[PDB]
Amino acid sequence: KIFSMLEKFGQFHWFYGISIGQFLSCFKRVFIKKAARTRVDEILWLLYQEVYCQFSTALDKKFKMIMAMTMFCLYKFDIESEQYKEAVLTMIGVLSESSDGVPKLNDDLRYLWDYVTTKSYISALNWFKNEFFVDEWNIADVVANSENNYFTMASERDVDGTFKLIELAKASKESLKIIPLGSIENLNYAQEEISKSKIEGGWILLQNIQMSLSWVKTYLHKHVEHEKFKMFMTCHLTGDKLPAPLLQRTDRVVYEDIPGILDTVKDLWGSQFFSGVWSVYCTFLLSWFHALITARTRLVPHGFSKKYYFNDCDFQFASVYLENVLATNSTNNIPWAQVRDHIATIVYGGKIDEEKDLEVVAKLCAHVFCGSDNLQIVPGVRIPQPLLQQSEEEERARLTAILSNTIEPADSLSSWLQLPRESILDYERLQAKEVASSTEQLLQE
Amino acid sequence: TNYVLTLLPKSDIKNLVLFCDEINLPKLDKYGSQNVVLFLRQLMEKQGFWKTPENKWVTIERIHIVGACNPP
Amino acid sequence: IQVNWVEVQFYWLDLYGILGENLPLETSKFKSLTSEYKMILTIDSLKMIKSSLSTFLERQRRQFPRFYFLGNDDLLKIIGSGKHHDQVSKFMKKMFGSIESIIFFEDSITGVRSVEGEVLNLNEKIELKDSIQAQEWLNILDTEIKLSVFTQFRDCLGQLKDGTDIEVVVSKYIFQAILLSAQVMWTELVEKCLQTNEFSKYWKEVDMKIKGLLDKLNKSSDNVKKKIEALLVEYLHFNNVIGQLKNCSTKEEARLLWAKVQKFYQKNDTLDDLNSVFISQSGYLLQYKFEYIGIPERLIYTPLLLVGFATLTDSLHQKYGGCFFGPAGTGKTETVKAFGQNLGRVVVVFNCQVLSRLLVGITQIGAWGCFDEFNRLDEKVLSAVSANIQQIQNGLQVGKSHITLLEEETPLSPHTAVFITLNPGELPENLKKSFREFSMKSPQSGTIAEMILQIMGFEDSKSLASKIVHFLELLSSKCSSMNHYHFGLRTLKGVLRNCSPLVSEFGEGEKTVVESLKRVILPSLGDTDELVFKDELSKIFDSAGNSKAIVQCLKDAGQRSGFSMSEEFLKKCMQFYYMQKTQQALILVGKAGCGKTATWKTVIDAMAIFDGHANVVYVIDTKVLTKESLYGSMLEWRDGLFTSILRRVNDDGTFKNSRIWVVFDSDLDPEYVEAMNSVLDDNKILTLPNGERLPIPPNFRILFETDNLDHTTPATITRCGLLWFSTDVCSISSKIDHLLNKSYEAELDKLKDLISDSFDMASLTNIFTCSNDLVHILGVRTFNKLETAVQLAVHLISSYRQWFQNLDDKSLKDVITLLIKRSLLYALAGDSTGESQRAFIQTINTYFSDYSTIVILSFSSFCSEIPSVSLEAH
Ligand SMILES: Nc1ncnc2c1ncn2[C@@H]1O[C@H](COP(=O)(O)OP(=O)(O)OP(=O)(O)O)[C@@H](O)[C@H]1O
Ligand SMILES: Nc1ncnc2c1ncn2[C@@H]1O[C@H](COP(=O)(O)OP(=O)(O)O)[C@@H](O)[C@H]1O
Repeated sequence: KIFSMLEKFGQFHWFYGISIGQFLSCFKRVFIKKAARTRVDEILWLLYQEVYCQFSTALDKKFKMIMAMTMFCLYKFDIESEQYKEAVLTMIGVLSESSDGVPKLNDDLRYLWDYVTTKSYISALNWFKNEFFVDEWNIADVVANSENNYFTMASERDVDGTFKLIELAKASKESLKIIPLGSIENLNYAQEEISKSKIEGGWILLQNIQMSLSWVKTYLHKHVEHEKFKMFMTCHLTGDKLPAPLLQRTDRVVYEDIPGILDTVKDLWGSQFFSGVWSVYCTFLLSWFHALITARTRLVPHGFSKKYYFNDCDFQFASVYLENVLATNSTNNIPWAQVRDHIATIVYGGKIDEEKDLEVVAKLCAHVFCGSDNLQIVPGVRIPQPLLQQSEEEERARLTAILSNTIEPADSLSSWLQLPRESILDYERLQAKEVASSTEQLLQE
Repeated sequence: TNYVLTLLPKSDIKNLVLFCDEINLPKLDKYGSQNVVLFLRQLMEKQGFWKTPENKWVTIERIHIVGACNPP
Repeated sequence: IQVNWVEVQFYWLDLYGILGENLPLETSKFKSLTSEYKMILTIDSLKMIKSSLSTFLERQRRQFPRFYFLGNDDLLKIIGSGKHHDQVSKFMKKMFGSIESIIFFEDSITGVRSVEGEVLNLNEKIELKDSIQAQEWLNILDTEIKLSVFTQFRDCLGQLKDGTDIEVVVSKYIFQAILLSAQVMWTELVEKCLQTNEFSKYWKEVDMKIKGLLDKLNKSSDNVKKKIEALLVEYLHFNNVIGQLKNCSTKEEARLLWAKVQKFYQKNDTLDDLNSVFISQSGYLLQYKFEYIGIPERLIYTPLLLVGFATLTDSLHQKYGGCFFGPAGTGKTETVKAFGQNLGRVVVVFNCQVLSRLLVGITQIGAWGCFDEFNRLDEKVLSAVSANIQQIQNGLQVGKSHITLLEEETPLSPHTAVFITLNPGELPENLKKSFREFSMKSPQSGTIAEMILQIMGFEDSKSLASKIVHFLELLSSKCSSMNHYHFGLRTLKGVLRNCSPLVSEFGEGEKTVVESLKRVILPSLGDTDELVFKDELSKIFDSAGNSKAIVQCLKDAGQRSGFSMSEEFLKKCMQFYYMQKTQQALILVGKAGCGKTATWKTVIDAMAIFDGHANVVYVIDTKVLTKESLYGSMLEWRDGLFTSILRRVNDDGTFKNSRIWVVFDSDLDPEYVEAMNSVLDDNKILTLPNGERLPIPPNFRILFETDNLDHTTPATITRCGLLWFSTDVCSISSKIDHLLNKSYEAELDKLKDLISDSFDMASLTNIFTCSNDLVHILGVRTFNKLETAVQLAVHLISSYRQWFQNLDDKSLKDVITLLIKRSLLYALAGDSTGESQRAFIQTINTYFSDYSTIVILSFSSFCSEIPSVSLEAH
């Protein structure tokens, strides 16, 4: 039954395929790893826990949740009674807006009822992962417990795992070799690097093979036991289809993004180094604006009209424009209206086509780039205007302090983004409805 | 037939009849059209045809067209 | 071996012109093979030598990079004319993009002609000699034309700083120099007004200026007309900018509006010519290349056009490539070309090996190269082209001076920028890592129409523009959206262009707009669409709608040709005549037997009777001749039939005074109309494979006659006029009458009187309606069956006419009725099963035998003449 469900997962998406040998090795891991008044139930429970802990990492968050709660549903179908099944199907139906009913009264079901009547779908749906499964593996546990050397860490857009990969490289005491792909000189450089590292050892990272699927098909399939040699083939979930025999011979790893907004500002500010006081203030304000618009990007059906990707090129363009505006101004009076129009129209509103998203971006720029004395970009923190009798270094210290002073509350997506809470509740309800509909489609067959 | 610019059948008494069996059998081109049936249409409607290697107009006078094709 | 000897002789003379008259292993092998051929296949060895001598050819091609755009054959043909100084200035438009020909006086270069023929006064003459190579004097001409443009810019700036009026300078110097002078004067005056808080004085000054330019436009003939309207577009732009700055409440809003629009500058401290003028848009700085571009049309300065110009300025400030994507018809490539022609560079448009060659040429010359329809490429060539453009771009940001492409050392220019436009219906990852995509919205057609009408001088501009754009929007909303229905900016510009020939006879006002809108939009609609169009034109326009001579000649020609003057036929003929009066490229759309060949033959005969002009008709079908038979292939050279008729109409005295009409009476294949893309537009030049440029007389009107438009690009629908036949132009009795007249032309009066009396319409309509409910194998209309019914009846009567003088009138009437019955049975329902034939007999008998006939004469039967054949076993 579990392999049938994983086969439907494999036929859903090109990156979600599963091999038979992978399943058999994962089942052997159950006996490698060393009670309900017996042994066979212990073996079955350890099978479920081990297959979760191994094949959770090859999915994104939504498929992780649906697979976890489907596995819990099958286990409780086998173990528990008929009224338990009726209660579980009642909650699945009321989560999918299909069948409404009351439980047929196990305090865990009581906490589940208290969670779902409070309209907290995310907690009521992470209840399965928090209760049934006790072990979770990150990327470090995957790379530390895999005999295979070729990894395919395919991360979706706006989510970058290269920083975590190089940080893990320091943690494993190894220097990574980042290789861009796309040009024939870089193709020959990558071929020479892998030819060196396949015999001399050393980790190596291959990135951005999306335009180089042709080279991948012509080389890697023909190319596919050395210590400290683990090559990574970073791909994209929304990109073109990777070759199936390459995917069958490589481990599958999916990365997940940071949920915070303050950490994005901290990362952008740390990545920014230099140039007057007003240039530093404009860079800080623009970093906050970029983090806010990237945070509002992910809320697809409510925050925006469709998915967009504001990469670092737009940040660089806006920073260069702010530098040119502040530099080519001998009066030291910042034209905030002109820079507001240019940011909302040309730099960040360039690829945006429809008018409502353009109005949203213009409203965000008016809220952020107004340049007032009392600038409350978020309710948490207050930003005062810079003075005139100082230098750059104390301003850098003050801005680092004002980042370190603030904290991110749990309602950041409703308070820091100027979005109504009912839209967030409807978004979470729609997500829960979609995942419950897909899991009942999986359960009915 | 013989050439005299008029195309003349060899028989000076009898009208030559051009048999065309299986008119549906020639294939359409890459852009949804046939060619030999258009040539026959030009031959029976404009009463002649244009020569390809000499770029000259040759008329027809007493050659008729018959067909024999299955329903499609 | 005559053809082989001709080929060897041609190879020998071409290689003589390449190297024999000029001054190691390849040359020695050539000299040995030439000596062997003179003493006596060596042509393959000569081709192998030319393949091996391509490296020297590539080096000579890269000596002067303008010659790189052309092909190998054209370049070697240019190089072979190294002493005659011929053919160099004829087909050089491919390397410059806007220069067609060069005039030379006393063996010296003194003038340059634009794409239309604008004569320019060069500052310095160029000496010419037989020892001077093509590349040296080509570089001299390039430097001379740039110097002439700069010194005319200096002269314009001096004469404008002297305080002289502009009506005396608009008629003697080039359009680029007065363009820059007007822009510089405008930005200086508005900046001096921005140092203070007044705008009314120079607003009134530029208002009187545009009034004077409008008067000069009304007094100008052709070239001055184009120049004055080109200047007047940006003069209205200056008036709009100053008026917008007038309504600004604060200083900050005025500064925003002034920084958003383009500003022009020059440096008075530097001394170089080509780098002394820079433009500033939203802070960034771009340098004016000072290149001549001819006199192309100016795009109407929409605010969204300025937004897009700011987008390209932002993209080019950091050496990124601008990218456009959006719905078709928003003017993206036109926006890129407007940016090029405003900043002063020619942009080589790519209609996207050869692409890589054009790419390396445009990145080695430093000019801009734009793209159109980027998504139609095949995957392999798309990947190769994308890799090439991304690697030259990565060379561009890195500051590299040379890049290695296709194993050659090609230098990288410090001014190369490449733009790509998209028509989704996308950009790959490698390109999106280094580009700046922008989404063009729907352009404001109201402002464009208002300004265009202000060039044309109509007394009502804003209300007329709003009315016409709302009317086009309502036609877009309230009509059946078929394939050929376009109601956007292209048709609006076509209507505003077609308003020009009617204003001299109809006068400026609303009625000319209504008449041209009718003559453009109405003949491309159906029947209910025609009713909706008429209702909307009556409702939204005040004008609800002297042609005695042309209608009388049309009626006379139709009556002598046997055709009937039905009201739909008359309407379609008048629409076709009024539509060929202005537009040259026309197509005919309609079902089989709709009356298209008849209507154009009728109007051509009426035109020959009325205007007295001779008419020569060349009927031709597209799909019955192949590609080589229509155009011509290089074996030597053979001329195709279309090129043959162009050759005998150009090279030929009667054809000059005669209107030669050609009709393409077949399906519109995409290949033939793509080969016709160079003549259906305003270029009017055949693009022969060998490079011959055959001229076309203005009376050479192209026609097309095609039933299905599913395999034709929408660009051809916009470029060429479309005539639609939604309904048949004939009554049925018209078909019988014309067929009877033609058959009589092909007791005779009594016979034709009885034939005409045998046809009565009241019962014929009912029997045709009843027969239309029958099943026809390979079903065709009864309108297409009378064609053989009438001919069969007339032939039977003409065959039996020999014994039609010794019988009574009742017997003759019985013979007439039997023969008409036989023809109607065999043609109207002569394609169905015998049971349905018996049903047809019963229906036609109850509305008025199966094998009844006349046997030589008596009413005998077929049963008395069948022979019982005697057959043997074998
Ligand atoms: N009063 C009439 N007006 C027009 N055509 C008439 C009239 N009476 C008879 N006809 C016949 O109708 C025919 C109409 O031909 P039409 O121009 O519609 O050709 P078509 O079937 O579209 O041709 P093609 O398929 O070759 O493009 C004429 O050739 C003529 O013989
Ligand atoms: N700002 C403008 N002012 C005047 N005309 C314009 C403007 N923008 C577009 N047009 C007109 O719109 C027409 C359609 O442009 P089109 O060729 O469809 O561009 P693309 O091929 O890039 O989509 C052009 O002929 C052009 O004359």
